[PDB]
Amino acid sequence: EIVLTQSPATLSLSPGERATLSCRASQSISNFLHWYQQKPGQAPRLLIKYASQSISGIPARFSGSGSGTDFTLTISSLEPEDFAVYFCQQSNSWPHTFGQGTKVEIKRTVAAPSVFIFPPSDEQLKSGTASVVCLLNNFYPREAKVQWKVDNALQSGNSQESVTEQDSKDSTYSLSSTLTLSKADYEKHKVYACEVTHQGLSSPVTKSFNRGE
Amino acid sequence: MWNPPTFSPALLVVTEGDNATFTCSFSNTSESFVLNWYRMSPSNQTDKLAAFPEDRSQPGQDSRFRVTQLPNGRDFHMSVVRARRNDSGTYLCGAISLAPKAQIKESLRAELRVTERRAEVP
Amino acid sequence: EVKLVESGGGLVQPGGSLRLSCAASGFAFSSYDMSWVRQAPGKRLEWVATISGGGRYTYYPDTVKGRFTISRDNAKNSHYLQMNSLRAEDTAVYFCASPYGGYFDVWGQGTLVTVSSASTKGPSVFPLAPCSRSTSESTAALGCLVKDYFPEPVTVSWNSGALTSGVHTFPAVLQSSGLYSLSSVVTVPSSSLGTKTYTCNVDHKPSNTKVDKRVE
Ligand SMILES: C[C@@H](O)[C@H](N)C(=O)O
Ligand SMILES: [Cl-]
Ligand SMILES: [Mg+2]
Ligand SMILES: [Mg+2]
Repeated sequence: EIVLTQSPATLSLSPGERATLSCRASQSISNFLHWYQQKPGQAPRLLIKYASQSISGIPARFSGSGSGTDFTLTISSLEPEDFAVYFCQQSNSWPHTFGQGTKVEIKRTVAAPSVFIFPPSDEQLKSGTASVVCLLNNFYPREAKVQWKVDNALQSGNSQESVTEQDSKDSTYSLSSTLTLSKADYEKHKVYACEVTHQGLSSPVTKSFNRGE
Repeated sequence: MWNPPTFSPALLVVTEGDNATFTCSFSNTSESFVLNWYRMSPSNQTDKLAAFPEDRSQPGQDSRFRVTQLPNGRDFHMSVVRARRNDSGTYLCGAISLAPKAQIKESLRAELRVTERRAEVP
Repeated sequence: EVKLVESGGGLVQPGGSLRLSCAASGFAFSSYDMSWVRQAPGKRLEWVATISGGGRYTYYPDTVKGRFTISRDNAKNSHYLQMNSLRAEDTAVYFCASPYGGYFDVWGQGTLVTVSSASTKGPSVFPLAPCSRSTSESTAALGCLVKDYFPEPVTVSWNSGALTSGVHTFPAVLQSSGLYSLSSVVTVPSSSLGTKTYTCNVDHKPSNTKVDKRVE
């Protein structure tokens, strides 16, 4: 199949700024390259057909360019309504394939997360399982590192993370990390620590509790 | 796409008010295709008049530019209804098909001449 | 005026079968190709079938060949995707769409198909509260962990909808057990941890369960 590779994964821009989105095909596809916009929970919306032809009714700020392997969607000056995911799609040959998308997200000033650790409840520890939760509240940009340390031992393979959509009012992200152990494994250890690395801080912040207290 | 479509006749002359019918011919087995009718602008822009089937994204269809598939499936009438003197110009058709790859091919161009109607002889 | 509307998505067991349908209006249905395109979480859009105007030609990618069949009923302005031998990897939003010379210029709304052997179960709701209620900080976080439910979704509110500011309800994660887990948190003035009560309200319609959990 033809593989389409979009770059960058995320563009972080302010309203009024120019957005340049790249789509590279694994083989030459002449002008058979189309562009779409997609917002959460919605179908994609067609913007550009045949690399450079603008669909009737699309704003003039959108324009497509390229031929062969290298294609570009340009948004000359971003409106708020333009923060969305953009996909390219080829119809050169079968199967018709899509790129992985570029997300155009809102720039705002750097905001360090507020960080909170929550021990497992006594109710849950009756059930035979311990969930330890680490909350990173209202940060920007999206890039973060959360590490769990239990009596200094770096944990791997026993946590899951979940991130909110960019907040409609303050443009930040929030993130949960959940560390899950059996009650038996949880009771072997004393100090539970969440270590968060983010651009808004000079160094990592460590939030911890002692299981005994 | 094995061959480009054909567009005939090369020169079509009609009297203003009458209809002018070209034929776009495109051999097909009813595998997906789009057939476009174009007129050249005075600045060499290919301007779309009509499509088979209709472009659902275009803002609407001028009623005077009609495309009719004939029974053999290969021949399409492309008709200017109630032709005007300022319909005189250069016309063509183009096809898009997808298998085994995508290709976009245009016909040779043809000329339409729409003449001035002669008055009753005084 | 041109519309496509999907029906049919839901839960299917691995190895099982599901049929989706798409109803068209506002254009000459038999004149156009019809398609299905799927979107799996974390995955690129994937075209999975096309049928020609007259139904004589069908196309599929190798990933669904022999399992999926696209068909249409031109008199009913509808097309269908019969999906056999479904696997975990087929879980996705399935969009009906209609291409025109290579690109998709009409789309449906998407219908979710979820492939799982899990049985319905209401969540366990646990409080998220700090080790110590005393804090040197102006702000405190509280929450509820909504664990081990199936299928999606749950609804979470706080104080019966009176508390909306500072609330973050996270997207669910699917655990290795095949059950979902999510947290809902809120940030509040530390001064209030004495006074005001904070209750998460967690509803799960598939199990007909409702939980209120006071957090301290
Ligand atoms: C006689 C008159 O009707 C005619 N048109 C002519 O000029 O000869
Ligand atoms: Cl607007
Ligand atoms: Mg988590
Ligand atoms: Mg469209």
